[PDB]
Amino acid sequence: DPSQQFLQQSLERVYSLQHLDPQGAQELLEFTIRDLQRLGELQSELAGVADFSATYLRCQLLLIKALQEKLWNVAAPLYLKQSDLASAAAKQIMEETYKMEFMYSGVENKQVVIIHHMRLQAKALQLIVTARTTRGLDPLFGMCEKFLQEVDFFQRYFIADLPHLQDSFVDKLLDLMPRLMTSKPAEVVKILQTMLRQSAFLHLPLPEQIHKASATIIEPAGESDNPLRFTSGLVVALDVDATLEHVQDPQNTVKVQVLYPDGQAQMIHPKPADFRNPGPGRHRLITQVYLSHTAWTEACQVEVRLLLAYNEGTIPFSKPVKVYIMPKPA
Amino acid sequence: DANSALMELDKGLRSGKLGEQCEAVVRFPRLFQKYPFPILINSAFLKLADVFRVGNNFLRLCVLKVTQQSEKHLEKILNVDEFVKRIFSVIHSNDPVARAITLRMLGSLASIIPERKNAHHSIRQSLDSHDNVEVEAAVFAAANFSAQSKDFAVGICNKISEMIQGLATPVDLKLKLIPILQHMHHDAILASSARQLLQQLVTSYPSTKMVIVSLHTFTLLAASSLVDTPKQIQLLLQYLKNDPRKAVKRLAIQDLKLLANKTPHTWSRENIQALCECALQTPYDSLKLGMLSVLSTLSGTIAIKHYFRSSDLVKLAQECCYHNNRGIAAHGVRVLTNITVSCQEKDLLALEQDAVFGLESLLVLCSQDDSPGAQATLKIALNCMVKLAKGRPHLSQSVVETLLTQLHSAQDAARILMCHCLAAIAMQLPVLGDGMLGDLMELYKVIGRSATDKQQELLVSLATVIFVASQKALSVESKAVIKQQLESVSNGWTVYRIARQASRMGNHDMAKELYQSLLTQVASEHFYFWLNSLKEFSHAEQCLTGLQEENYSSALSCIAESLKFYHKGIASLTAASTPLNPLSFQCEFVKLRIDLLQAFSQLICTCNSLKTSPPPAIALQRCGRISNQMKQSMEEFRSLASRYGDLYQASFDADSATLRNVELQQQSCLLISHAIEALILDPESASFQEYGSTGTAHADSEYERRMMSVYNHVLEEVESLNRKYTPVSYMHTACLCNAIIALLKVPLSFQRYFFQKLQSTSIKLALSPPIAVQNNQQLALKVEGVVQHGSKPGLFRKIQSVCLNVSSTLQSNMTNEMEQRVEPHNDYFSTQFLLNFAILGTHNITVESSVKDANGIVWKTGPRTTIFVKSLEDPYSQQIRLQQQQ
Amino acid sequence: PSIHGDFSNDFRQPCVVFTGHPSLRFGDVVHFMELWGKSSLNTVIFTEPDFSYLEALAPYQPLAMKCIYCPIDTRLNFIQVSKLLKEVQPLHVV
Repeated sequence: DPSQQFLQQSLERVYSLQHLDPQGAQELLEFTIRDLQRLGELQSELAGVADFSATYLRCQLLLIKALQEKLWNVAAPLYLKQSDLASAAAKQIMEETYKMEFMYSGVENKQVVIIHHMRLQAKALQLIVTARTTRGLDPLFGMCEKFLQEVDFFQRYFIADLPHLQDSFVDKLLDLMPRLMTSKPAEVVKILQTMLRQSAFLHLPLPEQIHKASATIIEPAGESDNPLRFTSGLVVALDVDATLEHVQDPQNTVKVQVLYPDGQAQMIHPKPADFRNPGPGRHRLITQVYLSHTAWTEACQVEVRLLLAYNEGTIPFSKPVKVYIMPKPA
Repeated sequence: DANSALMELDKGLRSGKLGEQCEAVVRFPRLFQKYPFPILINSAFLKLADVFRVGNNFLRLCVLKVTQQSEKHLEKILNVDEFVKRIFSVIHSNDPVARAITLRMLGSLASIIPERKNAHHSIRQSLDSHDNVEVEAAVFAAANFSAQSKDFAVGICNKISEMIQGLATPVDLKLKLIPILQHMHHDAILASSARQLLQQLVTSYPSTKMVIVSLHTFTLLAASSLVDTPKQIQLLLQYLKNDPRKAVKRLAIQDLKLLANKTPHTWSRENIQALCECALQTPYDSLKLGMLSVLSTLSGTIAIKHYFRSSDLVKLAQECCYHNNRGIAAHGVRVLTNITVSCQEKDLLALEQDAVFGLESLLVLCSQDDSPGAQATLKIALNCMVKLAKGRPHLSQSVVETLLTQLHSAQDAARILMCHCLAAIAMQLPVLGDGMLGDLMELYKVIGRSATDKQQELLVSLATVIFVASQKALSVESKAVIKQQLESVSNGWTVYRIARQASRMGNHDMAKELYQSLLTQVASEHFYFWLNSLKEFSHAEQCLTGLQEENYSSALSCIAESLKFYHKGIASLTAASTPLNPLSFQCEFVKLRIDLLQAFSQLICTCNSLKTSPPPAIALQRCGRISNQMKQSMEEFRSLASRYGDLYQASFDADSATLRNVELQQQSCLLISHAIEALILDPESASFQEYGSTGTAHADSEYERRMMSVYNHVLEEVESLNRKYTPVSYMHTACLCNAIIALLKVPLSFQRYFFQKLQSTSIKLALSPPIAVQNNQQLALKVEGVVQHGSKPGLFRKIQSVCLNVSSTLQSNMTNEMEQRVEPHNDYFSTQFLLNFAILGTHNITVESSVKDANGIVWKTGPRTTIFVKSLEDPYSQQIRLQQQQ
Repeated sequence: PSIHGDFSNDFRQPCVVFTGHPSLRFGDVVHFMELWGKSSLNTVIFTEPDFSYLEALAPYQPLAMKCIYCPIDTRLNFIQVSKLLKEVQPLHVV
């Protein structure tokens, strides 16, 4: 299949040209990301691995964009948050590594160690920028010791995968981990930032078979008005049906979240009996869900959305469907 | 109204005379734009389909025009089945024109009703019909449905293959029939089968038109279906070298240019080598121009890095750089410039001077004839000059020297373009001021008698590059410039633009001279106040030119003199405000400059008060007054930094340079505040190492360069005095005063957003509207708004978020903190909020609208909207509360 | 069958509502306690004695809604069991 060949050649194209100018490197990164998104759109078989590799490539692109910002040239007192892109970049790559780890099926230990390594790079970037924004020594010591504990927990977890992370960021952290605790925290920030800039870009070995989990709310369906009329305070039922494709353990990981038009995000864990498995790889989540509030001035809409929860901490999973609600005073 | 207009159109429809019916039908889309209501759209389209079914063919043609124009409103059709059912009925009419209009109708409706299998069958049956109009309509509808339906595309690819391979199909019908295949990008095996068919087409139908159409649609198909891109590239190169026809070669060039424009990264070294061989081999200069345009497009991208010392590309670009034809030379030297600025190998060092002298030759060639093609080639060469002087800064002295030696002899348009190029180069490096300034000045003398048309623009550009070159005060030179303006310009718009550039580069004395001259000849009072305010600001900034290092009394005197004219100017500029174009940025920028200069005056006064008010008998402490006023100065400078920050955040429409200028103002405020802190207030706990990578401080202007240099000097001076002295020593005073004086010595540089607004945007922010509400029935609010735009929406910044924040307060505290981020999705966002007013008083509702751009930066730009909501309970609930309260 | 079925539409306020579990730890009674707990004009009336009533209102304790402990147990009391035992006359009692 030339589609698989194109995927592999795109990945080795971006891996082989890691030595480019950061402007050219960014151009190659976003070209490959656009290519992989289009490839996922074209062929449904490789949509999972295209989305997987595209997410990893996006993580690398965001890291590269953050590291080449004009925020390291100026000193600490002149730091500004309005022009900051590195904090947003760190949060985005953090969330993307979570999504990459948990949403996609068919993940072996090598993919997991690559994702955890990229997550560690994200945490390092966040530590660097939060050192930039602050001057007190208690926050630096706190998150620096937490990050070094994270590095220790990483390298303990992945002793078998360490001889394959060659020239990697963690390989550079392991050359200095016993001695970094001796040095002053500002010098630790300097050394990890510098050696993060010239760290290698890690190859991401693809699985043989992989899919991106997907959920399609169909029973609310967000059709139109004629809201749900119910008395204030009392409860209005809402039958929810969704088709969940390529999820391993939906009954222990899939949570239904509803968002009332306020801060309230009432999250529901459906019982394992409503997760049917009519066909292989696809599920049926036929659940009744209950909502309630007081009287409203007129009808408004509550966004009900699937979520995916991992070992705590959760991610959005599906497209948020809104349903109108009409609480009438009794 | 909506219904009234629809009724009028239906009345026109029933009229039974063809003129009024056609008038009504073609009047329908304007009604759709007037009232995009889905019930109206659905009913109106139902009426249109009904008149389509029964009505002569011209009426059906008008309906087809409507449906083609109203493609977007088709999405708001509910009764799709009934509408299509009565449209589809006329496909059974024996009249082939009626069938043709029906097929085109279904083609127009392919977006809303694909996968309607009877429609597919009608396309398929009408394809092999006898009437020529019916077959063409079937072809058009097949194109649309193949673009929409995957099932239709796979079903129709075999029919199209057997139709081309069929012999009763004439050549022109085959020609119209081939580019259906560009829509076979739904599937990999589908695309592969289509590719096989196209190969059969070029081999078996080798005519120029048919190979052109086939290999062009194959290019588009491989462009959409990315798997076939490399074999498409190699097929195009093979046809470029082998096929002798100039039309085929021209198509190969144009569509390879298309591919290189969209997927340059997929180009291999073999493909670039083959294309270079083709370019070297061809004798036709038009073909050489075309594939050299392709090469320049590739060299702009990363494909050159993938291509890699000496090679056929380098030999090509050296050979073509000195070509007789100007376009081939321009493209070849662009290729040389891209290769030079890309890599840093040791063979390239010989290549750079080859490129430089090529650019020299292009200046000698293209600077006389004044043809539009000469302007194109000159722009290409000058953009290359700017590129390789910015990317290889050690090579800029020779670039500027040849620009100077050529500026004397070039024509007026070439002079304008070379002055723009020279201004860019001078803005990117400051080490060449006085000399080249004198040469451009002796050039400036002879501008009074050049021509009548380009003379004004040439004067503007030449004065601009004079100001960029200059970095000091000039009196007899300003006299010469002013004498030239009075003698030859007598216009003012040229004088105003020149004064604008003088303000931008910080040359404020001569800017004051020009602005003062412009007061008399303006006509409106608003512009009179605006020009007067600019005159006062320019005079006020020139007051700071007379500062002197280590002279603080002179510093106080100069800052006071500056502040007087600044205050006159800000009063005048506030007078310049109008409902339309309110000078919000200019008002706030000048007010922050006011506060900054006042803070500097206060800080110098306090530093002098260290010795002008010795401490009391009190046995930090023991310097109570000076420490407290240092603390107040610290708070003032931090508040000033915060105000520069929210001014930045309110400047969503500003260009990058204006934002960087405001950012520099904020950083100067932060620098002074941090210097105060680390020298006086908290020296012990400010143990910070200034280990910033200053080497990559790419300064975008001479003004910014001086700003970073003075920041670095103040910071290292502070670092050298971290713990040396007791925090109230005279050396601390000297350090702070020298920091202030050095910061003020570099003159202020106004920027584009001050003078010139682009990419305007705003929010109307409609919402549900002294409003009572029952306390139990908590408020349900609908908030919606449209994003206005001045000319193109996404010029500088792209907007995809509206982070609407809403709060509440009582007795018009902060009880209803809540926010929602909404993507507008049609430049119009709409969402709802639920608000609690259990307190039986009156609540004021404040709703904001910040904007998160594509990069994630939040801009407080949207309007501050406030309403008052009365909250109260019903008398029965109030009465039971009173009974239950005791 | 539930609050939301048609009781969510056919319910008028001054009313008497027999529901849920007397444990007050599940059922529609929990939602009703959370609903009418705030007011004082309403009241909960207990009938089942097998659950300690003061333990049932404990998770909703800071509530102003009146609670009545009037158990309606009908089992054999000790005088009735004494009379029963003296009539039947078993050789042993466990």
